[PDB]
Amino acid sequence: LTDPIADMLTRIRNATRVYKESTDVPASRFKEEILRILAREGFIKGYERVDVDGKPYLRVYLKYGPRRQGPDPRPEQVIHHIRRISKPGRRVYVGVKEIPRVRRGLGIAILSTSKGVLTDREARKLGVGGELICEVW
Amino acid sequence: VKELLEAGVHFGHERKRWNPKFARYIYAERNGIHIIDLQKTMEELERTFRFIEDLAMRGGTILFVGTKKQAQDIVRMEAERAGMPYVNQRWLGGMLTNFKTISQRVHRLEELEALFASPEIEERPKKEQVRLKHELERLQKYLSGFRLLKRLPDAIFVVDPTKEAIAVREARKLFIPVIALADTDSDPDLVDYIIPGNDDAIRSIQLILSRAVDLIIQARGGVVEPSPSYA
Amino acid sequence: GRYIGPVCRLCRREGVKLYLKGERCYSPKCAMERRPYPPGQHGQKRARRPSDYAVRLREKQKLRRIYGISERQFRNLFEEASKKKGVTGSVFLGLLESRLDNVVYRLGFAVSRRQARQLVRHGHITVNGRRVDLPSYRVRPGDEIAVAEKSRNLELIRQNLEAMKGRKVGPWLSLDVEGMKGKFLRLPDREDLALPVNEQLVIEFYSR
Amino acid sequence: DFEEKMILIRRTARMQAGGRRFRFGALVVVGDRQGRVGLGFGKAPEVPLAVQKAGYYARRNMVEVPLQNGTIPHEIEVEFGASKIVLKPAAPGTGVIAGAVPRAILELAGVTDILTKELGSRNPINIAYATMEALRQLRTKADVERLR
RNA sequence: CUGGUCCACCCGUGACGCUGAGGCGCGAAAGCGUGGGGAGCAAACCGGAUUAGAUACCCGGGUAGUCCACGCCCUAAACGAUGCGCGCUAGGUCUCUGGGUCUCCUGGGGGCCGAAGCUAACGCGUUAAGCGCGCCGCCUGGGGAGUACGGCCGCAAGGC
RNA sequence: AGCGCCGGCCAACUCCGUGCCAGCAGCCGCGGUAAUACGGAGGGCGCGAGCGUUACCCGGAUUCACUGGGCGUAAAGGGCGUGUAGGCGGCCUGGGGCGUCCCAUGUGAAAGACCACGGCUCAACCGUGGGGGAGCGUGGGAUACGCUCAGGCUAGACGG
Ligand code: SF4
Ligand SMILES: [Mg+2]
Ligand SMILES: [Mg+2]
Ligand SMILES: [Mg+2]
Ligand SMILES: [Mg+2]
Ligand SMILES: [Mg+2]
Ligand SMILES: [Mg+2]
Ligand SMILES: [Mg+2]
Ligand SMILES: [Mg+2]
Ligand SMILES: [Mg+2]
Ligand SMILES: [Mg+2]
Ligand SMILES: [Mg+2]
Ligand SMILES: [Mg+2]
Ligand SMILES: [Mg+2]
Ligand SMILES: [Mg+2]
Ligand SMILES: [Mg+2]
Ligand SMILES: [Mg+2]
Ligand SMILES: [Mg+2]
Ligand SMILES: [Mg+2]
Ligand SMILES: [Mg+2]
Ligand SMILES: [Mg+2]
Ligand SMILES: [Mg+2]
Ligand SMILES: [Mg+2]
Ligand SMILES: [Mg+2]
Ligand SMILES: [Mg+2]
Ligand SMILES: [Mg+2]
Ligand SMILES: [Mg+2]
Ligand SMILES: [Mg+2]
Ligand SMILES: [Mg+2]
Ligand SMILES: [Mg+2]
Ligand SMILES: [Mg+2]
Ligand SMILES: [Mg+2]
Ligand SMILES: [Mg+2]
Ligand SMILES: [Mg+2]
Ligand SMILES: [Mg+2]
Ligand SMILES: [Mg+2]
Ligand SMILES: [Mg+2]
Ligand SMILES: [Mg+2]
Ligand SMILES: [Mg+2]
Ligand SMILES: [Mg+2]
Ligand SMILES: [Mg+2]
Ligand SMILES: [Mg+2]
Ligand SMILES: [Mg+2]
Ligand SMILES: [Mg+2]
Ligand SMILES: [Mg+2]
Ligand SMILES: [Mg+2]
Ligand SMILES: [Mg+2]
Ligand SMILES: [Mg+2]
Ligand SMILES: [Mg+2]
Ligand SMILES: [Mg+2]
Ligand SMILES: [Mg+2]
Ligand SMILES: [Mg+2]
Ligand SMILES: [Mg+2]
Ligand SMILES: [Mg+2]
Ligand SMILES: [Mg+2]
Ligand SMILES: [Mg+2]
Ligand SMILES: [Mg+2]
Ligand SMILES: [Mg+2]
Ligand SMILES: [Mg+2]
Ligand SMILES: [Mg+2]
Ligand SMILES: [Mg+2]
Ligand SMILES: [Mg+2]
Ligand SMILES: [Mg+2]
Ligand SMILES: [Mg+2]
Ligand SMILES: [Mg+2]
Ligand SMILES: [Mg+2]
Ligand SMILES: [Mg+2]
Ligand SMILES: [Mg+2]
Ligand SMILES: [Mg+2]
Ligand SMILES: [Mg+2]
Ligand SMILES: [Mg+2]
Ligand SMILES: [Mg+2]
Ligand SMILES: [Mg+2]
Ligand SMILES: [Mg+2]
Ligand SMILES: [Mg+2]
Ligand SMILES: [Mg+2]
Ligand SMILES: [Mg+2]
Ligand SMILES: [Mg+2]
Ligand SMILES: [Mg+2]
Ligand SMILES: [Mg+2]
Ligand SMILES: [Mg+2]
Ligand SMILES: [Mg+2]
Ligand SMILES: [Mg+2]
Ligand SMILES: [Mg+2]
Ligand SMILES: [Mg+2]
Ligand SMILES: [Mg+2]
Repeated sequence: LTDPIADMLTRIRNATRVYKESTDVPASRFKEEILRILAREGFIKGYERVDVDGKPYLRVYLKYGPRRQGPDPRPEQVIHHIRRISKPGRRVYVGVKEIPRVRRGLGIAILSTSKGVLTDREARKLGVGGELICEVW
Repeated sequence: VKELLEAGVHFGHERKRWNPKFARYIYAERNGIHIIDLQKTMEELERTFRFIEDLAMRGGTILFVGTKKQAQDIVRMEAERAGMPYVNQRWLGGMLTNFKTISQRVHRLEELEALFASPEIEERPKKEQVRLKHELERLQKYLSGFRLLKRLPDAIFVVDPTKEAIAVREARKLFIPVIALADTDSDPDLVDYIIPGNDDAIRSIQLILSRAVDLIIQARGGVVEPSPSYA
Repeated sequence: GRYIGPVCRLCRREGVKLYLKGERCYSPKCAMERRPYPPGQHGQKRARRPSDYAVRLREKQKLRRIYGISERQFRNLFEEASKKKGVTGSVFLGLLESRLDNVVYRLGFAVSRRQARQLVRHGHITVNGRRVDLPSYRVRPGDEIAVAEKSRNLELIRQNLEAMKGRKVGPWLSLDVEGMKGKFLRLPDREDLALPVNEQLVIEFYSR
Repeated sequence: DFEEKMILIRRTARMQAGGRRFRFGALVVVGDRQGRVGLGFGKAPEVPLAVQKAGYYARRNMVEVPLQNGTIPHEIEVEFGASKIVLKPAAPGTGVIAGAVPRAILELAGVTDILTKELGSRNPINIAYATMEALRQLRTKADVERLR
């Protein structure tokens, strides 16, 4: 397991595409700060530090839209799209002036700065840049 | 009307030919057979019926769909009771999506009423009185419940959504709600108002269709009680 | 230089009246009144559906032929508008309407933009007192387009200013008749000129 | 009512003994230039029939596109099979920068200012299809907050 | 004599890991060298048919070879035409092999059908061709051509 | 006032001549006695002191794909291991602050590019004034992530 951050984004994405109420990821302080933002932006209902077989996990409670009417009842997602940006094979860093705007504004870019994990909107306010972790909408 | 003595009537069946989406309506497996959470049946049934009465009280029609030989005769019993359409024989592809055209077929049945009524030329060669009476009886076999339907229904009541997946496919294609009685071999997400329960024992089908009709007739003014039920 | 050949064939091709002569343009002897179909052997044959490229080309040629201006100068004015600020469509027509020969026409000094050009070119016009014989001169807000004093006793400019004594002009213009001089107030809107031209199609033509 | 525009009329053939026997296909988009657009593909043994049949499905398959000042809210990229379509919001003085196929769909839906690009297979059918699904997934700041 | 591998216990070490340009080893058959062996079979070869002809298919013969030891050769439809590792995403059914408490449950293999999803389609689908991360190899229109030149390897054939 | 073009792409059609000839041709393709495709003519389209042609560069070409591609059957997984360098790497804590982020400051010539004004009657051309940037030197600041150093842990891996 070479990229826990991309493994968590993928655990969520695989979980949301089958409409799970939750899914557990192996826990870490950097992961919680990333989920901390998904809640504070409504992409998730939130998480809780659970344990499985004696090992510290993060149970992430997923969130979807209203049921739909037609041949496809399955409801619209709330996290339509979440993908890794900076990777172990290619670190990606932006200064404050080059922070991108995910989806014209309707989306969030998650950064790690020396003022902590922040959205692109948060980061522009505090005027810092950092490692472009991922993007969500 | 939501009786709790349905436990004496079905509590579900069907071993492991299940559909994993139906796991949310299961309690355990007794003989290695899947058995249904009757409370989950209760809760849904209440929400299900809350839809049904609302539709009767506004003069909305409900097309009853059952073809499996178990529910086949009793969907005729209870839907003739409620004076509402049924389909008990072969379901005909396009009975919703191609309604105007299958409805061109009941018009023909209608004219064979006003023809074989009498006496409009029985001076047609005996091949014809033999032939049309065959067509008539044939049309009668399949359209006896559908002719009552003169326009796209506002809901359909299916007794097996797996068996009647075609009808579910048409009604969903037309944004028509689908109430149904499903057991473990069916896909819940495809039905709008669920009745999670055995759909093979006439026991279960009678206790659900009749009590469904009891809500229909009562919400149309003037109630009535016991209706047919073979032992 | 500019196109100098038969000018009614343009209108007949464009399917609309372009007022490229002034006087005869309002008579029953106007070509579009008698033969409102394209010139040549096949004008009276049934038109087939034009390609999208034809449509956009036709609109562009309609707009360009109106001013009697070259495709070169046309395209250069357009490119300026494309690099200019805001909406290219408005600015294009605005910079078009700011040509000296065009303003001289709008002021009724001349009955046609051709006439205006020969007026400017022959130096019979001044700008803020300063004589200018350049048809492509860009007029600016606040200017003043007068008849040359050494030309005021000219039959053609006389009859034309006669016919303008109380004729309106564009809101963006004024004209002191009898004094033979007007003012360019502001660069016009598309609203101020209902040219039979959808200009967006001209944008789309040059975006290919 | 709804404005229509033929996008594609092609003739396909099928073989039998005695030779080939044809059939026609009509790609028609309909819309009001106000936020409503539909696309339908019609096949019939003669051109006018197929054209008319295509207008029919176009009304039976519509999409409301959240126009905002004549552009789309957010940039979107959709793949339909091997065809890919890109749409990007654009300011007032822009125009509709698009190939013939996607231009017709955006124009009739009221889009006046958008940047686009076709990538992958440029099959007009699959490109027309990919443009509809792109419009169909456009979202407003409203729906974003509604979902969260 | 000896390698890999799985299971139960959860006892020891404490990230000691994944991949892997080069390198090194292994590498079906045919072929080569030295020696042995040679029943059956059988390139080449000879003869009989077949056929318009029949340098073939079929028939009767028949030498290398096929077999053994040691040394070379290093190719292939060397295929799942699918690099390795990890994590994640319905199930149903057959089967091999372990451990339970033996109803069944649970590991590791091997098949089939299929959820979601993927795909140009065919199809794939917890043995992914799905969703992701790491690293390596490779493609960039058909022919000319896996040819020529160079270099490296081989006894040669010929290989890279 | 001329030059190109008028089968499709691509805007612009008819008559005669020719009859797989003469010829056209950027691609697809035209010509075998009713050719909108050859040659002329009338007409038409496009530009205009120019119009076409040839050559070359970037574009269209996400057709070397960082942005922005692929490899079962389309071109594409190395025949298979083993392993060197290299690339990449688990949970918690602290030190350092190399990457990374922020602030200040020096540098970033003039011309050109861009915005505004103005000077040649306009423009080209030219003058005056305006705003930056990356990158690098310097000082100061941040520590989440990556790195490094130290100490722990057992979920990877290895061993009993
Ligand atoms: S007379 Fe008619 S056709 Fe001729 S130039 Fe004037 S408007 Fe055009
Ligand atoms: Mg990237
Ligand atoms: Mg059943
Ligand atoms: Mg006018
Ligand atoms: Mg148009
Ligand atoms: Mg602009
Ligand atoms: Mg004089
Ligand atoms: Mg006009
Ligand atoms: Mg361009
Ligand atoms: Mg919407
Ligand atoms: Mg495609
Ligand atoms: Mg694709
Ligand atoms: Mg916008
Ligand atoms: Mg393609
Ligand atoms: Mg093509
Ligand atoms: Mg232990
Ligand atoms: Mg220890
Ligand atoms: Mg290895
Ligand atoms: Mg190697
Ligand atoms: Mg070998
Ligand atoms: Mg051998
Ligand atoms: Mg051999
Ligand atoms: Mg030999
Ligand atoms: Mg030999
Ligand atoms: Mg030998
Ligand atoms: Mg020898
Ligand atoms: Mg020997
Ligand atoms: Mg022998
Ligand atoms: Mg022989
Ligand atoms: Mg012979
Ligand atoms: Mg012979
Ligand atoms: Mg022989
Ligand atoms: Mg033989
Ligand atoms: Mg023999
Ligand atoms: Mg030999
Ligand atoms: Mg030998
Ligand atoms: Mg090899
Ligand atoms: Mg094989
Ligand atoms: Mg294998
Ligand atoms: Mg191969
Ligand atoms: Mg191949
Ligand atoms: Mg490899
Ligand atoms: Mg791969
Ligand atoms: Mg077992
Ligand atoms: Mg056992
Ligand atoms: Mg298995
Ligand atoms: Mg399968
Ligand atoms: Mg499917
Ligand atoms: Mg893929
Ligand atoms: Mg399975
Ligand atoms: Mg599972
Ligand atoms: Mg396996
Ligand atoms: Mg594939
Ligand atoms: Mg080649
Ligand atoms: Mg070779
Ligand atoms: Mg070879
Ligand atoms: Mg050689
Ligand atoms: Mg030309
Ligand atoms: Mg022809
Ligand atoms: Mg052209
Ligand atoms: Mg044309
Ligand atoms: Mg000749
Ligand atoms: Mg001829
Ligand atoms: Mg030609
Ligand atoms: Mg010709
Ligand atoms: Mg010139
Ligand atoms: Mg030249
Ligand atoms: Mg090029
Ligand atoms: Mg390129
Ligand atoms: Mg790439
Ligand atoms: Mg490719
Ligand atoms: Mg392989
Ligand atoms: Mg090879
Ligand atoms: Mg390292
Ligand atoms: Mg780390
Ligand atoms: Mg540290
Ligand atoms: Mg530290
Ligand atoms: Mg540092
Ligand atoms: Mg600087
Ligand atoms: Mg400079
Ligand atoms: Mg000046
Ligand atoms: Mg800049
Ligand atoms: Mg510094
Ligand atoms: Mg340590
Ligand atoms: Mg372990
Ligand atoms: Mg072990």
